[PDB]
Amino acid sequence: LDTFLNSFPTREFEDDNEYYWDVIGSSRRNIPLVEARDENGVVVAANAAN
Amino acid sequence: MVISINQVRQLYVAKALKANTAALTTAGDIVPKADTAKTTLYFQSMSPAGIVASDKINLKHVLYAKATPSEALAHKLVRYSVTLDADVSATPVAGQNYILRLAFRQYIGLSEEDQYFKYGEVIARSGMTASDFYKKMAISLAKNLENKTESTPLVNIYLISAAAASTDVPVTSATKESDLTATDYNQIIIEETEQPWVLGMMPQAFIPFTPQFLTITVDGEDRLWGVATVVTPTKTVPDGHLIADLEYFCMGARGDIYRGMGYPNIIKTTYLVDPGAVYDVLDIHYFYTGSNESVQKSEKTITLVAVDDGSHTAMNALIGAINTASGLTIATL
Repeated sequence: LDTFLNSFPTREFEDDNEYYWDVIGSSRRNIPLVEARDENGVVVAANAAN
Repeated sequence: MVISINQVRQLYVAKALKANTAALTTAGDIVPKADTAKTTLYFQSMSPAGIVASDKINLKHVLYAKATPSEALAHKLVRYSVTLDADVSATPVAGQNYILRLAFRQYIGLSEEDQYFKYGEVIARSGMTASDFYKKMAISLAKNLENKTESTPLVNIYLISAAAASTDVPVTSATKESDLTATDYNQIIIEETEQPWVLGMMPQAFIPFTPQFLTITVDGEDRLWGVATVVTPTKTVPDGHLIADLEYFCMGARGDIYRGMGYPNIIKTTYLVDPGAVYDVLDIHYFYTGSNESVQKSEKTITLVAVDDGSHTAMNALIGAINTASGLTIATL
């Protein structure tokens, strides 16, 4: 276990205060669908027609 | 029949009115479609290639919507009655040359406003009466205006005998006094003519005229002998050719704008208006306003044609459907 931990590097701080770091992510999205409705506002069932 | 547009005009033919989108089977079948809340109105029409839908009309942005009876678009053919006035002389005076003039406002092939004349000569002798004068003046007019040499006269000449008083006796460049054997001719009528029409090249158009009489000496005084009164028309020119051109032009707003330009490399559009039928028209002017900062109006119009059968049945049903759907209060014909 010592040879295990002696592999990872060590980093020195100045205090024992909570530190945080910023995380950078991704952009390209697509939006789900809650539902759809006809021209009269009725909801589209799964057995419905075109 | 290139026209002026409030940024667009679209034409759809109501060859048949159907109740649902499923019944659109033949080209020309149409159905007005509006939601139950009556927020938008649109039309589903069967083109030769599948059903097409019109633009959607926000029923709050409708500027006006009126329909026509197909009698408003008809052009009555103007016809005068020529006669020598009993004031100067109730019968021709010998030795004097009677020269009649037909003052046309355009040439035969042009539409620009010009002065264009055609003449008719008659020289009166000791025994010539009124009948013989009208006869010879009519034949002179025919031989002078019916020198078309390609197509057709510019006006039509007839004679009325006092016995008939209603039966126009036609006169052509071939007629001769031997064919005209009456003795009670009392006037000459000169009607307008339906000029050549081509679908998208030659618009329907007429050339009005006025019978003008030159001066004769009767008692040493130069005087005018004629009476060019305007009797009521009896013939008409329907809108079939006029509507067909409307379609030809307004189908380039949703279809192909070129029409024969790159003749081998073209797209040919099928047209559903039957030139020869009489259509009663409907029109709906509306606009699109837009969002924040975009208040400028894009005004538009959708017009619909339908054959008239006397009573404007087809259009009356079409508007009844549109009023039932969009709640509008369009008036019937």
